[PDB]
Amino acid sequence: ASQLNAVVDLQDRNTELSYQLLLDSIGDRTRYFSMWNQAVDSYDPDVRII
Amino acid sequence: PRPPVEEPAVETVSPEGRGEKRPRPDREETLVT
Amino acid sequence: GLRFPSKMFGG
Amino acid sequence: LYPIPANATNVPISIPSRNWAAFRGWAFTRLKTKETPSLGSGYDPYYTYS
Amino acid sequence: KTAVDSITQKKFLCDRTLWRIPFSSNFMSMGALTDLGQNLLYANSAHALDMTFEVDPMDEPTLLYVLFEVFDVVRVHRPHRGVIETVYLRTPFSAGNATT
Amino acid sequence: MTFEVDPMDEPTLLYVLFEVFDVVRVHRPHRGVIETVYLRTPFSAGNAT
Amino acid sequence: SKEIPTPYMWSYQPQMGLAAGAAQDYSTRINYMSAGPHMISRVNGIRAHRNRILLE
Amino acid sequence: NFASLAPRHGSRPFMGNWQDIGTSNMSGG
Amino acid sequence: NFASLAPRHGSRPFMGNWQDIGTSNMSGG
Amino acid sequence: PTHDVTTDRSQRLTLRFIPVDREDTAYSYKARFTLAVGDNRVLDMASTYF
Repeated sequence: ASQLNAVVDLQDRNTELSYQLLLDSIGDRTRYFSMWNQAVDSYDPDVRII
Repeated sequence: PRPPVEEPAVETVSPEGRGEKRPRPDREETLVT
Repeated sequence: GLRFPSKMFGG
Repeated sequence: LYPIPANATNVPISIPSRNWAAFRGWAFTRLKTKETPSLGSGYDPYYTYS
Repeated sequence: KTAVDSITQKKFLCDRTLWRIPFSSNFMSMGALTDLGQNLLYANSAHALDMTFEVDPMDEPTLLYVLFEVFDVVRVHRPHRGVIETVYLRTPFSAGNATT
Repeated sequence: MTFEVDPMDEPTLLYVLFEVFDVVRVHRPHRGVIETVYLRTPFSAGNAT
Repeated sequence: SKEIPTPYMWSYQPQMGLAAGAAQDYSTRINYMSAGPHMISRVNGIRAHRNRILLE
Repeated sequence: NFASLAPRHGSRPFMGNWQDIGTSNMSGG
Repeated sequence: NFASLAPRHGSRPFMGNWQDIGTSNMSGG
Repeated sequence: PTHDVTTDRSQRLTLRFIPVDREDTAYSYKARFTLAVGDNRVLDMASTYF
Protein backbone atom coordinates (compact mmCIF):
# COMPACT_ATOMS: atom_id res chain seq x y z
CA ALA A 1 0.00 0.00 0.00
CA SER A 2 3.03 2.27 -0.10
CA GLN A 3 4.56 2.75 -3.61
CA LEU A 4 7.68 3.78 -1.77
CA ASN A 5 10.69 1.83 -2.96
CA ALA A 6 13.32 1.31 -0.26
CA VAL A 7 15.92 0.51 -2.94
CA VAL A 8 17.38 3.78 -4.24
CA ASP A 9 20.10 2.44 -6.51
CA LEU A 10 22.62 4.54 -8.42
CA GLN A 11 24.94 3.97 -11.37
CA ASP A 12 28.12 5.09 -9.57
CA ARG A 13 27.59 2.61 -6.74
CA ASN A 14 29.23 -0.83 -6.98
CA THR A 15 27.19 -3.24 -4.87
CA GLU A 16 29.15 -6.25 -6.15
CA LEU A 17 32.58 -4.90 -5.16
CA SER A 18 31.09 -3.65 -1.89
CA TYR A 19 30.03 -7.24 -1.15
CA GLN A 20 33.39 -8.72 -2.20
CA LEU A 21 35.29 -6.40 0.13
CA LEU A 22 32.76 -6.93 2.93
CA LEU A 23 33.26 -10.71 3.02
CA ASP A 24 37.02 -10.21 3.24
CA SER A 25 36.62 -8.10 6.38
CA ILE A 26 34.01 -10.15 8.24
CA GLY A 27 35.39 -13.64 7.69
CA ASP A 28 37.98 -15.95 6.22
CA ARG A 29 37.90 -15.58 2.44
CA THR A 30 40.02 -18.60 1.46
CA ARG A 31 37.22 -20.89 2.71
CA TYR A 32 34.64 -22.17 0.24
CA PHE A 33 30.87 -21.90 0.69
CA SER A 34 28.90 -23.61 -2.07
CA MET A 35 25.50 -22.18 -1.11
CA TRP A 36 26.27 -18.63 -2.16
CA ASN A 37 28.89 -20.02 -4.59
CA GLN A 38 31.42 -18.32 -2.32
CA ALA A 39 34.76 -19.41 -3.78
CA VAL A 40 37.18 -16.54 -4.30
CA ASP A 41 39.21 -16.20 -7.49
CA SER A 42 42.80 -17.15 -6.69
CA TYR A 43 45.63 -17.44 -9.18
CA ASP A 44 48.45 -19.87 -8.52
CA PRO A 45 51.46 -17.93 -7.16
CA ASP A 46 53.97 -20.14 -9.00
CA VAL A 47 52.29 -19.29 -12.31
CA ARG A 48 51.96 -15.51 -11.94
CA ILE A 49 55.38 -14.88 -10.39
CA ILE A 50 57.78 -17.46 -11.82
CA PRO B 1 -6.73 40.44 -35.45
CA ARG B 2 -5.24 40.63 -31.94
CA PRO B 3 -5.36 38.04 -29.11
CA PRO B 4 -7.30 39.13 -26.00
CA VAL B 5 -5.51 41.36 -23.53
CA GLU B 6 -5.89 42.48 -19.92
CA GLU B 7 -4.57 45.83 -18.69
CA PRO B 8 -3.15 45.77 -15.13
CA ALA B 9 0.91 50.15 -17.38
CA VAL B 10 1.70 46.58 -18.41
CA GLU B 11 -0.13 44.70 -21.15
CA THR B 12 -1.10 41.17 -20.18
CA VAL B 13 -2.40 38.40 -22.44
CA SER B 14 -5.90 37.31 -21.36
CA PRO B 15 -6.76 33.58 -21.40
CA GLU B 16 -10.35 34.04 -22.60
CA GLY B 17 -11.57 32.43 -25.80
CA ARG B 18 -9.24 29.43 -25.58
CA GLY B 19 -10.40 25.94 -26.48
CA GLU B 20 -11.60 23.56 -23.78
CA LYS B 21 -13.35 20.23 -23.39
CA ARG B 22 -17.05 20.93 -22.95
CA PRO B 23 -20.06 18.59 -22.70
CA ARG B 24 -22.02 21.02 -24.90
CA PRO B 25 -20.85 22.68 -28.16
CA ASP B 26 -18.80 25.76 -27.47
CA ARG B 27 -20.11 27.95 -30.29
CA GLU B 28 -23.62 28.11 -28.83
CA GLU B 29 -22.13 29.19 -25.50
CA THR B 30 -19.07 31.37 -26.13
CA LEU B 31 -16.96 32.95 -28.85
CA VAL B 32 -13.87 30.81 -29.43
CA THR B 33 -10.72 32.79 -30.21
CA GLY C 1 -20.89 31.49 -19.28
CA LEU C 2 -24.31 32.84 -18.39
CA ARG C 3 -23.58 36.16 -20.08
CA PHE C 4 -23.44 34.72 -23.59
CA PRO C 5 -26.48 35.83 -25.63
CA SER C 6 -28.89 33.26 -26.97
CA LYS C 7 -28.65 31.90 -30.52
CA MET C 8 -31.47 33.14 -32.76
CA PHE C 9 -31.90 33.18 -36.52
CA GLY C 10 -30.51 36.45 -37.83
CA GLY C 11 -29.90 38.06 -34.45
CA LEU D 1 2.58 -6.28 -24.52
CA TYR D 2 0.58 -9.32 -23.54
CA PRO D 3 0.81 -12.18 -26.07
CA ILE D 4 -2.38 -13.45 -27.69
CA PRO D 5 -2.06 -16.92 -29.30
CA ALA D 6 -3.39 -17.79 -32.72
CA ASN D 7 -7.22 -18.00 -32.86
CA ALA D 8 -7.43 -17.16 -29.14
CA THR D 9 -10.53 -15.38 -27.87
CA ASN D 10 -10.12 -14.67 -24.14
CA VAL D 11 -7.02 -12.78 -23.00
CA PRO D 12 -6.63 -12.78 -19.19
CA ILE D 13 -4.01 -10.38 -17.82
CA SER D 14 -3.12 -9.79 -14.19
CA ILE D 15 -1.44 -6.85 -12.48
CA PRO D 16 -0.56 -8.59 -9.19
CA SER D 17 -1.04 -6.26 -6.17
CA ARG D 18 -0.21 -2.58 -5.93
CA ASN D 19 -1.26 0.81 -4.62
CA TRP D 20 -3.23 2.55 -7.38
CA ALA D 21 -2.70 6.17 -6.36
CA ALA D 22 -2.44 8.70 -9.23
CA PHE D 23 -3.75 6.16 -11.73
CA ARG D 24 -5.22 7.83 -14.80
CA GLY D 25 -6.84 5.08 -16.84
CA TRP D 26 -6.35 2.43 -19.49
CA ALA D 27 -5.89 2.54 -23.24
CA PHE D 28 -5.56 -0.66 -25.22
CA THR D 29 -5.13 -1.85 -28.80
CA ARG D 30 -4.47 -5.24 -30.34
CA LEU D 31 -1.24 -5.41 -32.38
CA LYS D 32 0.54 -8.09 -34.42
CA THR D 33 3.64 -9.98 -33.32
CA LYS D 34 4.93 -9.84 -36.90
CA GLU D 35 4.53 -6.05 -36.92
CA THR D 36 5.96 -5.45 -33.43
CA PRO D 37 9.72 -5.78 -32.86
CA SER D 38 10.94 -7.10 -29.53
CA LEU D 39 12.43 -3.79 -28.45
CA GLY D 40 15.06 -3.63 -25.78
CA SER D 41 17.15 -5.81 -28.07
CA GLY D 42 19.77 -4.15 -30.23
CA TYR D 43 19.02 -6.55 -33.08
CA ASP D 44 15.97 -8.74 -33.67
CA PRO D 45 16.96 -11.58 -36.06
CA TYR D 46 13.39 -12.95 -36.08
CA TYR D 47 11.86 -9.67 -37.34
CA THR D 48 11.27 -10.16 -41.07
CA TYR D 49 8.98 -7.19 -41.61
CA SER D 50 9.53 -3.61 -42.80
CA LYS E 1 -38.47 -6.71 -57.83
CA THR E 2 -36.44 -9.95 -57.83
CA ALA E 3 -34.44 -9.05 -54.72
CA VAL E 4 -33.26 -12.03 -52.69
CA ASP E 5 -33.90 -12.60 -48.98
CA SER E 6 -31.11 -10.62 -47.33
CA ILE E 7 -29.65 -10.21 -43.84
CA THR E 8 -27.77 -7.20 -42.49
CA GLN E 9 -24.14 -7.37 -41.38
CA LYS E 10 -23.08 -4.38 -39.27
CA LYS E 11 -19.58 -3.45 -38.12
CA PHE E 12 -17.28 -0.50 -37.53
CA LEU E 13 -13.65 0.33 -38.23
CA CYS E 14 -11.90 2.77 -35.91
CA ASP E 15 -8.27 3.14 -37.03
CA ARG E 16 -5.38 5.12 -35.48
CA THR E 17 -6.86 5.22 -31.97
CA LEU E 18 -6.44 3.68 -28.53
CA TRP E 19 -9.51 2.53 -26.62
CA ARG E 20 -9.34 4.91 -23.68
CA ILE E 21 -11.02 3.88 -20.43
CA PRO E 22 -10.37 6.69 -17.93
CA PHE E 23 -9.98 5.84 -14.25
CA SER E 24 -12.50 8.46 -13.20
CA SER E 25 -15.80 8.20 -11.36
CA ASN E 26 -17.83 9.57 -14.30
CA PHE E 27 -15.43 8.75 -17.21
CA MET E 28 -14.81 12.48 -17.74
CA SER E 29 -11.46 14.27 -18.00
CA MET E 30 -11.87 16.75 -15.16
CA GLY E 31 -8.09 16.79 -14.71
CA ALA E 32 -5.17 14.44 -15.20
CA LEU E 33 -4.93 13.55 -11.51
CA THR E 34 -8.41 12.04 -11.47
CA ASP E 35 -10.77 11.82 -8.51
CA LEU E 36 -10.34 8.05 -8.19
CA GLY E 37 -6.55 8.29 -8.17
CA GLN E 38 -6.97 10.77 -5.31
CA ASN E 39 -9.56 8.56 -3.62
CA LEU E 40 -8.40 7.28 -0.23
CA LEU E 41 -9.63 3.79 -1.14
CA TYR E 42 -7.09 3.69 -3.97
CA ALA E 43 -4.44 5.88 -2.31
CA ASN E 44 -3.59 4.25 1.04
CA SER E 45 -4.46 0.65 0.14
CA ALA E 46 -3.28 -2.10 -2.21
CA HIS E 47 -5.52 -3.72 -4.82
CA ALA E 48 -5.08 -6.55 -7.29
CA LEU E 49 -6.08 -6.06 -10.91
CA ASP E 50 -7.38 -8.79 -13.21
CA MET E 51 -8.43 -7.49 -16.62
CA THR E 52 -10.05 -9.82 -19.15
CA PHE E 53 -10.13 -9.09 -22.88
CA GLU E 54 -12.41 -10.95 -25.28
CA VAL E 55 -11.13 -10.41 -28.82
CA ASP E 56 -11.98 -11.67 -32.29
CA PRO E 57 -9.95 -14.77 -33.24
CA MET E 58 -7.28 -14.12 -35.86
CA ASP E 59 -5.21 -16.66 -37.80
CA GLU E 60 -1.97 -15.02 -36.62
CA PRO E 61 -0.13 -14.53 -33.30
CA THR E 62 -1.21 -11.09 -32.10
CA LEU E 63 -0.34 -8.88 -29.12
CA LEU E 64 -2.21 -6.74 -26.62
CA TYR E 65 -0.81 -3.25 -26.03
CA VAL E 66 -2.26 -1.86 -22.80
CA LEU E 67 -1.39 1.68 -21.70
CA PHE E 68 -1.42 1.77 -17.92
CA GLU E 69 -1.60 5.55 -17.74
CA VAL E 70 0.76 7.02 -15.13
CA PHE E 71 2.51 10.33 -14.35
CA ASP E 72 5.91 9.88 -16.02
CA VAL E 73 7.48 13.05 -14.61
CA VAL E 74 11.13 14.21 -14.67
CA ARG E 75 12.39 17.13 -12.58
CA VAL E 76 15.71 18.53 -13.82
CA HIS E 77 18.21 20.46 -11.67
CA ARG E 78 21.40 22.15 -12.92
CA PRO E 79 22.99 23.68 -9.83
CA HIS E 80 26.52 24.34 -11.11
CA ARG E 81 28.26 24.68 -14.47
CA GLY E 82 28.46 21.21 -16.03
CA VAL E 83 26.23 19.55 -13.42
CA ILE E 84 23.01 17.88 -14.61
CA GLU E 85 20.88 16.29 -11.89
CA THR E 86 17.53 14.65 -12.62
CA VAL E 87 14.89 13.09 -10.38
CA TYR E 88 12.39 10.73 -11.98
CA LEU E 89 9.04 9.63 -10.58
CA ARG E 90 6.16 7.78 -12.19
CA THR E 91 3.06 6.69 -10.28
CA PRO E 92 1.49 4.11 -10.08
CA PHE E 93 3.84 1.75 -11.97
CA SER E 94 7.00 2.99 -10.30
CA ALA E 95 10.39 2.03 -11.61
CA GLY E 96 11.37 3.71 -8.37
CA ASN E 97 13.53 6.52 -7.03
CA ALA E 98 15.60 7.25 -10.13
CA THR E 99 17.53 10.27 -8.89
CA THR E 100 20.71 11.16 -10.75
CA MET F 1 43.44 14.86 -10.19
CA THR F 2 46.11 13.85 -12.70
CA PHE F 3 47.09 10.21 -13.19
CA GLU F 4 50.20 9.15 -15.10
CA VAL F 5 50.03 5.46 -15.98
CA ASP F 6 52.13 2.99 -17.90
CA PRO F 7 51.14 2.83 -21.58
CA MET F 8 49.30 -0.26 -22.80
CA ASP F 9 48.32 -1.37 -26.30
CA GLU F 10 44.67 -1.69 -25.28
CA PRO F 11 41.75 0.57 -24.26
CA THR F 12 41.88 0.67 -20.47
CA LEU F 13 39.71 2.31 -17.81
CA LEU F 14 40.66 4.30 -14.72
CA TYR F 15 38.42 3.30 -11.82
CA VAL F 16 38.54 5.92 -9.07
CA LEU F 17 36.70 5.29 -5.79
CA PHE F 18 35.68 8.68 -4.44
CA GLU F 19 35.10 7.43 -0.91
CA VAL F 20 31.85 8.79 0.55
CA PHE F 21 29.38 7.95 3.34
CA ASP F 22 26.75 5.93 1.47
CA VAL F 23 24.33 5.76 4.41
CA VAL F 24 20.65 4.71 4.67
CA ARG F 25 18.28 5.31 7.59
CA VAL F 26 15.19 3.08 7.66
CA HIS F 27 11.89 3.81 9.42
CA ARG F 28 8.89 1.48 9.56
CA PRO F 29 6.34 3.55 11.48
CA HIS F 30 3.26 1.46 10.66
CA ARG F 31 2.33 -1.99 9.41
CA GLY F 32 3.52 -2.44 5.84
CA VAL F 33 5.20 0.98 5.67
CA ILE F 34 8.90 1.08 4.78
CA GLU F 35 10.37 4.59 4.80
CA THR F 36 14.00 5.03 3.79
CA VAL F 37 16.21 8.11 3.57
CA TYR F 38 19.54 7.93 1.78
CA LEU F 39 22.43 10.33 2.30
CA ARG F 40 25.83 10.12 0.69
CA THR F 41 28.38 12.87 1.10
CA PRO F 42 30.01 14.38 -1.00
CA PHE F 43 28.57 12.73 -4.15
CA SER F 44 24.89 12.99 -3.33
CA ALA F 45 22.04 11.89 -5.55
CA GLY F 46 19.98 14.76 -4.21
CA ASN F 47 16.55 16.01 -3.13
CA ALA F 48 15.23 19.52 -2.47
CA THR F 49 12.47 20.83 -0.22
CA SER G 1 12.47 25.51 -1.41
CA LYS G 2 11.57 29.11 -0.56
CA GLU G 3 10.85 28.62 3.14
CA ILE G 4 13.66 26.12 3.76
CA PRO G 5 16.15 26.72 0.92
CA THR G 6 19.44 25.02 0.12
CA PRO G 7 22.47 27.13 1.09
CA TYR G 8 24.66 28.74 -1.56
CA MET G 9 28.15 27.47 -0.81
CA TRP G 10 30.97 29.77 -1.87
CA SER G 11 33.78 28.77 -4.21
CA TYR G 12 37.17 30.14 -3.24
CA GLN G 13 39.85 31.29 -5.63
CA PRO G 14 43.27 30.89 -3.99
CA GLN G 15 45.00 33.13 -6.52
CA MET G 16 42.92 36.31 -6.43
CA GLY G 17 42.01 35.61 -2.80
CA LEU G 18 38.34 36.33 -3.46
CA ALA G 19 35.29 34.12 -3.65
CA ALA G 20 34.66 32.80 -7.14
CA GLY G 21 30.90 32.44 -6.81
CA ALA G 22 28.31 30.58 -4.79
CA ALA G 23 26.24 27.65 -6.02
CA GLN G 24 23.75 25.75 -3.90
CA ASP G 25 24.83 22.79 -1.77
CA TYR G 26 23.62 20.19 -4.26
CA SER G 27 26.29 17.70 -3.28
CA THR G 28 25.29 17.31 0.37
CA ARG G 29 21.59 16.82 -0.24
CA ILE G 30 19.72 14.00 1.43
CA ASN G 31 17.30 11.83 -0.53
CA TYR G 32 13.82 11.48 0.97
CA MET G 33 11.94 10.62 -2.22
CA SER G 34 11.44 7.18 -0.65
CA ALA G 35 10.34 8.52 2.75
CA GLY G 36 6.89 9.19 4.13
CA PRO G 37 5.42 11.97 6.28
CA HIS G 38 6.90 10.35 9.41
CA MET G 39 10.39 11.04 8.02
CA ILE G 40 10.04 13.79 5.38
CA SER G 41 8.88 16.05 8.22
CA ARG G 42 11.91 14.99 10.26
CA VAL G 43 14.37 15.70 7.43
CA ASN G 44 12.78 19.09 6.64
CA GLY G 45 13.31 19.98 10.30
CA ILE G 46 17.00 19.18 9.78
CA ARG G 47 17.21 21.24 6.60
CA ALA G 48 15.76 24.12 8.64
CA HIS G 49 17.87 23.50 11.74
CA ARG G 50 20.95 23.67 9.53
CA ASN G 51 19.82 26.99 8.03
CA ARG G 52 19.43 28.40 11.55
CA ILE G 53 23.03 27.42 12.29
CA LEU G 54 24.35 29.12 9.15
CA LEU G 55 22.55 32.36 9.98
CA GLU G 56 23.96 32.05 13.49
CA ASN H 1 10.50 43.83 -13.35
CA PHE H 2 11.91 42.62 -16.70
CA ALA H 3 9.44 44.81 -18.59
CA SER H 4 12.25 46.27 -20.70
CA LEU H 5 12.59 42.80 -22.26
CA ALA H 6 8.98 42.84 -23.58
CA PRO H 7 7.99 44.32 -26.94
CA ARG H 8 6.19 47.62 -26.38
CA HIS H 9 2.73 47.67 -27.88
CA GLY H 10 2.27 51.40 -27.69
CA SER H 11 3.79 52.81 -24.52
CA ARG H 12 3.27 49.70 -22.37
CA PRO H 13 5.05 46.33 -22.39
CA PHE H 14 3.23 43.39 -23.93
CA MET H 15 3.81 41.09 -20.99
CA GLY H 16 2.44 37.57 -21.10
CA ASN H 17 0.09 35.90 -18.67
CA TRP H 18 0.98 34.44 -15.28
CA GLN H 19 -1.03 31.28 -15.88
CA ASP H 20 0.85 30.36 -19.08
CA ILE H 21 4.17 29.61 -17.38
CA GLY H 22 3.56 25.89 -16.83
CA THR H 23 2.27 23.04 -18.93
CA SER H 24 -0.38 20.38 -18.37
CA ASN H 25 -0.20 18.63 -21.74
CA MET H 26 -0.71 14.89 -21.26
CA SER H 27 -2.24 12.11 -23.33
CA GLY H 28 -5.89 11.80 -22.38
CA GLY H 29 -5.82 14.33 -19.55
CA ASN I 1 -20.73 58.80 -22.33
CA PHE I 2 -21.33 57.12 -25.73
CA ALA I 3 -22.34 53.86 -24.02
CA SER I 4 -25.99 54.09 -25.09
CA LEU I 5 -24.87 53.45 -28.69
CA ALA I 6 -23.93 49.86 -27.88
CA PRO I 7 -26.22 46.82 -27.89
CA ARG I 8 -27.22 45.74 -24.40
CA HIS I 9 -26.31 42.13 -23.66
CA GLY I 10 -28.58 41.93 -20.66
CA SER I 11 -28.66 45.24 -18.81
CA ARG I 12 -24.99 46.08 -19.51
CA PRO I 13 -23.86 47.79 -22.71
CA PHE I 14 -21.68 45.39 -24.72
CA MET I 15 -18.64 47.60 -25.07
CA GLY I 16 -15.93 46.62 -27.51
CA ASN I 17 -12.40 45.87 -26.41
CA TRP I 18 -9.88 48.66 -25.84
CA GLN I 19 -7.29 46.67 -27.82
CA ASP I 20 -9.23 46.89 -31.10
CA ILE I 21 -8.79 50.65 -31.53
CA GLY I 22 -5.66 50.71 -33.71
CA THR I 23 -4.11 48.62 -36.44
CA SER I 24 -0.52 47.40 -36.28
CA ASN I 25 -0.03 45.07 -39.25
CA MET I 26 2.81 45.50 -41.75
CA SER I 27 4.70 43.22 -44.14
CA GLY I 28 6.17 41.02 -41.45
CA GLY I 29 6.28 43.71 -38.77
CA PRO J 1 15.40 -19.50 28.98
CA THR J 2 11.96 -21.10 28.96
CA HIS J 3 9.40 -18.33 28.45
CA ASP J 4 9.16 -15.25 26.22
CA VAL J 5 11.72 -16.53 23.70
CA THR J 6 10.05 -19.09 21.44
CA THR J 7 6.33 -19.45 20.76
CA ASP J 8 4.20 -22.58 21.08
CA ARG J 9 1.89 -21.88 18.13
CA SER J 10 2.11 -23.50 14.73
CA GLN J 11 4.55 -21.36 12.74
CA ARG J 12 6.97 -22.16 9.94
CA LEU J 13 10.68 -21.48 10.15
CA THR J 14 11.30 -21.11 6.41
CA LEU J 15 8.61 -19.84 4.05
CA ARG J 16 8.30 -20.42 0.31
CA PHE J 17 7.10 -17.49 -1.79
CA ILE J 18 5.72 -18.06 -5.31
CA PRO J 19 6.39 -15.29 -7.87
CA VAL J 20 3.16 -13.36 -8.06
CA ASP J 21 4.01 -11.89 -11.48
CA ARG J 22 7.00 -12.99 -13.56
CA GLU J 23 7.94 -10.84 -16.57
CA ASP J 24 10.41 -12.43 -18.99
CA THR J 25 12.37 -10.30 -21.47
CA ALA J 26 14.88 -11.65 -23.99
CA TYR J 27 17.82 -10.28 -21.96
CA SER J 28 16.45 -10.32 -18.40
CA TYR J 29 13.60 -11.62 -16.30
CA LYS J 30 11.72 -9.98 -13.46
CA ALA J 31 10.35 -11.84 -10.44
CA ARG J 32 7.87 -10.03 -8.20
CA PHE J 33 7.06 -11.48 -4.77
CA THR J 34 4.69 -10.91 -1.86
CA LEU J 35 7.01 -10.95 1.16
CA ALA J 36 4.26 -11.22 3.76
CA VAL J 37 5.62 -10.90 7.30
CA GLY J 38 2.68 -11.73 9.54
CA ASP J 39 1.76 -10.34 12.94
CA ASN J 40 4.31 -10.81 15.73
CA ARG J 41 7.02 -12.02 13.34
CA VAL J 42 10.34 -10.45 12.41
CA LEU J 43 12.36 -11.16 9.28
CA ASP J 44 16.04 -10.40 8.93
CA MET J 45 16.57 -9.94 5.19
CA ALA J 46 19.93 -11.74 5.44
CA SER J 47 17.99 -15.01 5.57
CA THR J 48 16.14 -14.16 2.35
CA TYR J 49 17.47 -15.52 -0.94
CA PHE J 50 16.29 -16.66 -4.36
